[PDB]
Amino acid sequence: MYTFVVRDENSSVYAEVSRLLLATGQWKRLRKDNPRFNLMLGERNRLPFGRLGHEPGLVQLVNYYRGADKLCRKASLVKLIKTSPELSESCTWFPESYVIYPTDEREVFLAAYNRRGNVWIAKILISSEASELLDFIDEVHVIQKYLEKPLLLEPGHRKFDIRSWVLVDHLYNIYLYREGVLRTSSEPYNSANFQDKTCHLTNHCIQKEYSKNYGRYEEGNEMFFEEFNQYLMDALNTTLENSILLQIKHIIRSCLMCIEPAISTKHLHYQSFQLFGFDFMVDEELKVWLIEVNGAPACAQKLYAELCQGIVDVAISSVFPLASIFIKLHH
Amino acid sequence: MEVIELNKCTSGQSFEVILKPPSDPSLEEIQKKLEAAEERRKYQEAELLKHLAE
Amino acid sequence: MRECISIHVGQAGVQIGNACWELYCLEHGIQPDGQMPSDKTIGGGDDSFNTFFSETGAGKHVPRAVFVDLEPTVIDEVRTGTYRQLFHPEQLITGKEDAANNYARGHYTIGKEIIDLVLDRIRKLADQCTGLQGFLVFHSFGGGTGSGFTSLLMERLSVDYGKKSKLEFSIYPAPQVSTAVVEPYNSILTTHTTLEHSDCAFMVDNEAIYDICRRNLDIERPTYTNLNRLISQIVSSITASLRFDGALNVDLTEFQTNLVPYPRIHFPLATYAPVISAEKHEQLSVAEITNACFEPANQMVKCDPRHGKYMACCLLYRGDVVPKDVNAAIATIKTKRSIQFVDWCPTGFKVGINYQPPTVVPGGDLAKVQRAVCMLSNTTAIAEAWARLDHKFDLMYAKRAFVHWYVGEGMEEGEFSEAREDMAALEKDYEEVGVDSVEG
Amino acid sequence: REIVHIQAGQCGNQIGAKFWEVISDEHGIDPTGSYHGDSDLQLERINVYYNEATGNKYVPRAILVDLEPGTMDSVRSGPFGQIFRPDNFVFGQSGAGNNWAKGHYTEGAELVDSVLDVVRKESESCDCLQGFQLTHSLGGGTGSGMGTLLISKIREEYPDRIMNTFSVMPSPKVSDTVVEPYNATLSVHQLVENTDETYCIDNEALYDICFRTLKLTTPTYGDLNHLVSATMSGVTTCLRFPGQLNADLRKLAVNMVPFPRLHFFMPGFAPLTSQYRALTVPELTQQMFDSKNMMAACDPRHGRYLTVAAIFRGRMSMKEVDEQMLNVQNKNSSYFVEWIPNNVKTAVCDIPPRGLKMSATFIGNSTAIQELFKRISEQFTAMFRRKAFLHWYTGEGMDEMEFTEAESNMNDLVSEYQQYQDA
Ligand SMILES: Nc1nc2c(ncn2[C@@H]2O[C@H](COP(=O)(O)OP(=O)(O)OP(=O)(O)O)[C@@H](O)[C@H]2O)c(=O)[nH]1
Ligand SMILES: Nc1ncnc2c1ncn2[C@@H]1O[C@H](COP(=O)(O)OP(=O)(O)CP(=O)(O)O)[C@@H](O)[C@H]1O
Ligand SMILES: Nc1cc(C(F)(F)F)c(-c2cc(N3CCCC3)nc(N3CCOCC3)n2)cn1
Ligand SMILES: Nc1nc2c(ncn2[C@@H]2O[C@H](COP(=O)(O)OP(=O)(O)O)[C@@H](O)[C@H]2O)c(=O)[nH]1
Ligand SMILES: [Ca+2]
Ligand SMILES: [Ca+2]
Ligand SMILES: [Ca+2]
Ligand SMILES: [Ca+2]
Ligand SMILES: [Mg+2]
Ligand SMILES: [Mg+2]
Ligand SMILES: [Mg+2]
Repeated sequence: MYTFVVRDENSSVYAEVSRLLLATGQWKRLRKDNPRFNLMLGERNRLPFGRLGHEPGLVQLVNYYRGADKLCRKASLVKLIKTSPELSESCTWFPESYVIYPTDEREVFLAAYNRRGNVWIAKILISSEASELLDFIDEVHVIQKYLEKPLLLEPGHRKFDIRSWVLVDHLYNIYLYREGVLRTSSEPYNSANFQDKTCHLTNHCIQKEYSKNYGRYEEGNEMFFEEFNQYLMDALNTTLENSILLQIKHIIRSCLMCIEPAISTKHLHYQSFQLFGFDFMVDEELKVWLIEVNGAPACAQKLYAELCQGIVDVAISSVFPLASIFIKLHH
Repeated sequence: MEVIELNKCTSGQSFEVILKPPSDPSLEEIQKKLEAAEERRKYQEAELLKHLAE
Repeated sequence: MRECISIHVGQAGVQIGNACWELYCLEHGIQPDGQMPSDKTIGGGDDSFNTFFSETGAGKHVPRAVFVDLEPTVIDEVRTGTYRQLFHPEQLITGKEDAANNYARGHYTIGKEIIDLVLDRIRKLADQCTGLQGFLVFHSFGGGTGSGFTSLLMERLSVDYGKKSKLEFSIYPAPQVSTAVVEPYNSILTTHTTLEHSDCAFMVDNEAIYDICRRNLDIERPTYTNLNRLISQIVSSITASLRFDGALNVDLTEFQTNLVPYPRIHFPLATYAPVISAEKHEQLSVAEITNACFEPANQMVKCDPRHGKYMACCLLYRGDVVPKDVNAAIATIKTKRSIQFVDWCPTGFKVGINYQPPTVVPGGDLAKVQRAVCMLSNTTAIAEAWARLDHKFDLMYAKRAFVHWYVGEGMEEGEFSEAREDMAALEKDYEEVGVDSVEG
Repeated sequence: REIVHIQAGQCGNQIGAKFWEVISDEHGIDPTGSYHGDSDLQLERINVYYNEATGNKYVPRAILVDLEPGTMDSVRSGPFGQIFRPDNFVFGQSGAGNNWAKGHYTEGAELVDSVLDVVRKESESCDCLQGFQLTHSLGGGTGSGMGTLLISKIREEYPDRIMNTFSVMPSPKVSDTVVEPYNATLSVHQLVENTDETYCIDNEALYDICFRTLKLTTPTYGDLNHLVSATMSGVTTCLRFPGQLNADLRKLAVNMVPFPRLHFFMPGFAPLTSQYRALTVPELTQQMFDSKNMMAACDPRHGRYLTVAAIFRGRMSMKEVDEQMLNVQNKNSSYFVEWIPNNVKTAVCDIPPRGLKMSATFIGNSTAIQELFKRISEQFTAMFRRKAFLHWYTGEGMDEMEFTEAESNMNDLVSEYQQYQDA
């Protein structure tokens, strides 16, 4: 039959993928170090891509793109955007950012700073004074313009971020999962003091720990597309597709097409797919900003089943067939 | 992109393209190691013949 | 004119040597009986082909070559084959029984008993050289003779010819092409012992050769003849510069000068195109074959150069190629491919063009093409093949599996771990040269 | 190059004779030693097992040994009986009475020098002796006791030559005397120390194959021996026929034996059928890994493979072979040790054995073989705890302590297999 190995016991997503594979009767889980596998669900760090694709007779597929880290590390993304001509130092959907060592951009940062609303975020410390930000780093970091004018949900005057799940298969087809999540802040937005992190950081952990009336407006501080689109209709006379999702699809395509020559496994002796988590901000003019790309993302609890099944159909069974919830981003 | 050191003959040619500038054991020692391995073989054979003699 | 002596060790070395010298004779118009009608100097000369062939009074052109094997059946094929008349009997050296896939047997036990005869026969070739450059050494990593006797011979050659260059053509083991189970052991033992004695070594992974034969030549079950005729094309394009008029890689020293900035990191990656089935074809352009040099599927070792760094890069063209086309191809590829050099090296290419197109063996599997290219690039990516080999070593050695066969031939267990620590150091050298730090 | 074949005692000589019948037919040698084949492939490596006599006759490099003349009289009258060198029959008159001590210490000791004289004469005219193969049973007296005495003396005289045995293990299901577990326990310790490879042929497995698979209601020793000679022909194909392999005995042992004492192999053969039907490659591959085709009565699913050789014979798709070998390895993924990479060798030889378009010989170095030694050990202990039948051996000068040590040695071997089965 088909064989696979599990090398990331901490992956919520691939625990479910592996759980699904076994329940087809046509996949078998081997010990972690058995080289004779079809599918490797690999470790996050130091994955031995150099040992893949040398087993005679075995087609071998791994759930990570070697080289995708360039997009999934904070400093790397900044360097990639400024130095890739298809993205360029000009690109409009990425906040002005700088790589600062405690190749270093400490001097060009202060230049643009003096040219100035002058609030930045290093990464966490949000401050309006440069001196505070640089002393924090010495205690590799990126300093990024902080979006002082976010889109605030009502009621609550509350900041949020959008997570989009993207699956890139072995043919470099780019599949955007139909379902995204808004991860919302519970405490209202306060431009006067960035000292209080709870309403400036929409991290699900930070809301669960620091915010009273967490879960007040939506369950687990998570809002899904059906509700959000309905909100944008009622409050802004627009839709999620028109005001936001067109920009999100553009940004995903630009990022992944930019690195395709460096990471594509077409004509390689092994094949890759990978699931990505893209995080976006939306400002008050309904402009969408990329914040970061996650190379090993988790999923929202109510979306695990659908998306993990989708991974099996689109990424695994397309290579190893047995005996659409995605939007295909053309390119 | 510059071509330097262009040499031509009737058999072919050669040149360089620059796109960007930048920014022993003695004979005695070997024979010792080989003789040592021989002696270790001889020792192991002698142990075998001693075992067989028993 | 400066001479080169070829040494072929073990079955893989001998059978590849046969394929090369056959091709050499075809490239130079030397018939199997050693006669070269086009050579107007009878009994002598200092032409470019005389670096590989001496001459007798009867006008016979004799390979400057010695064949060494610890059992006679492979070299017996040489003595009775098409090119039997080419070689003197003194050049073909056989023992009685082989190294049984056992490095320790090739190096210590049997090697000690035949090493002085081999050297004497090499000395006789050397005495016929007005200005010997050094040696080309062909062998497998995995065979007991190819691994164990080669490393002993390389040590003695450093003693007896201290100022001479030594280049290797080494067959790296792949289970698709009949291997012994102990070939990882033999590969590490011979690399450890030979490393300080080799100036430049061209690894050829039987996996890549096999797959090129399956995919490009459409040969379902490639034979040793299939593999070896393909290997000999790559060898021949690497050695063409020694055997023909030219200005790039004209002596063995230049290989090191051009491809090896750091001594231990002396394993360039070779990539060859085009390989076309003779049973077919549209002629590929300079741009197309140069682009093919950055396809993993045309490399002699499967690895991903996009995820390493270059230290040097030589493009060796054969056939209808003019410099202007090469620059137009390189300009294109540089804007499309991930070609990153290390910071202390010029981002550039040394280019050699030889106007004669590849010669192919009549009746072989390779079609005649109008232009071909062999790229030699010293990339850290080739360390992937060390990592794979070292991992297989580690699995077996943790249980000391098969070690008793090596200890039984007089090798100490400590030679295993010494060899493996050296390989670990080698992997660390590539890592320092080639990787930017990743953020936690 | 040359191999010297020895066959000792009743079982050893009856299986030996069939081996020479089978491989003489394969090399085109008739019963007069005259070559009448039609392919140079038959003669390319004929010298491994045959000498060339002056009259263009080929004579097996074979020494026939027994402590009574009966079986060797039967060989000489047999089908190919005239091919053997008459000088190479070495026999006494006493017999060994199914008694290892008679074979090893008393009767056998009187004859062994004469056998070594013949071995020496054969070795002396070998251009480059590979080593020795011995066929014998472990349950009798001559093959078991004299055979292991012979192996020990040969090792003393030729310490650097390979020694292989094809050894028939006794089973109470196919038994001549009750002392067989004594004789086999004494012999096994000899083999642990003094062979490089031992093909373990279990008479229980042979009987069960004849009865259950070949549908032979009343198997005979001849029916058992047809299986063994077919298997022996298959394991030696890589020595006898020009492949691309370039294998000799030392290479075989290096590649199959990762630890010096664990050199006891389960052989197998396919097809065994109760026939003109075409056997496909999937069927061949599936059969040769089926426990029911194995000739050591051990379940491989109870242990793990250290090393495996799979030798296919006949004209078949190499591509089909590899696909099936990969498939069968998936089905048995848990039964191969993961710390010997690429520990399954596939070999193909184009010459089919007589009467089959294709076939497959299996050679497994499996830790499940420990079941065979446990079986013998239990039967040994059931008698030895009451000292039953021991007088037959103490009457030949043996002491009870030598039985204690042999039993301890076998239990050690079992523990060794169990150590690697759990690695
Ligand atoms: N490409 C190629 N590989 C070969 C050839 N012959 C053997 N090999 C490979 O070489 C390795 C085996 O080593 P050999 O060269 O045959 O062995 P050897 O040097 O003669 O040493 P021993 O026979 O063990 O004494 C395996 O990895 C084979 O796949 C050949 O003609 N061409
Ligand atoms: N330029 C910017 N302007 C405004 N808010 C920002 C920002 N950069 C980051 N944030 C806020 O900080 C939070 C966490 O940012 P970021 O995603 O960089 O850290 P992180 O990687 O630890 C969380 P995750 O991995 O789940 O995306 C985001 O939810 C966002 O609200
Ligand atoms: N009777 C036989 C026959 C063979 C043979 F036919 F050669 F394959 C073998 C065997 C096993 C093996 N293994 C490697 C992985 C573990 C088993 N490697 C080899 N060879 C033959 C000579 O080339 C080297 C490998 N040979 C053993 N016993
Ligand atoms: N397979 C097989 N087993 C035999 C044959 N003859 C005897 N045996 C077995 O061998 C053992 C008896 O040993 P035997 O060779 O007859 O005694 P020996 O002459 O003293 O060596 C018992 O296990 C018998 O079942 C035979 O021809 N074939
Ligand atoms: Ca001349
Ligand atoms: Ca030197
Ligand atoms: Ca007497
Ligand atoms: Ca005597
Ligand atoms: Mg993150
Ligand atoms: Mg050999
Ligand atoms: Mg009997």
